[PDB]
Amino acid sequence: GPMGSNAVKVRHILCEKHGKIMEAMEKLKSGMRFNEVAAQYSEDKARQGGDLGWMTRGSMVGPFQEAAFALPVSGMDKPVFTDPPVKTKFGYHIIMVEGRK
Ligand SMILES: [Cl-]
Ligand SMILES: [Cl-]
Repeated sequence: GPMGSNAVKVRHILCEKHGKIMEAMEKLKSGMRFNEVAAQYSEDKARQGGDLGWMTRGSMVGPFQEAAFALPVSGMDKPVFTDPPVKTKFGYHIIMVEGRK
C-alpha cells in the first residue's frame, strides 16, 4: 500500500554498548557534527559518516523505523536527532534524518 513508498534518508551512530553510545551523545551535545561523531564511534557506516542513505518503510528494524519517521528533516549544522538513543537488536542508535518522502 501507499505507506510502503514512504522513505527517509537516514544517518546513524550505532554502538553495541550503552556506555559508548552515551560518549557519542556527549560529543553531539558539545557541538560535534554528526558525521564526525559517527566516524569516531559508529560501528556501522563509519566511513560514510553514519549515512545509511535512503531507506523505505519496511526495510528498517522496528524501533529504528518508528524513531526515524518521527524525526523531521534536519541538516548537520542544525541537527534533530533521537535522544535518548534507540535500542534495537543491533545495539544503540542515535539517528538523524536528512530527507523524507
Ligand atoms: Cl551555521
Ligand atoms: Cl530490534
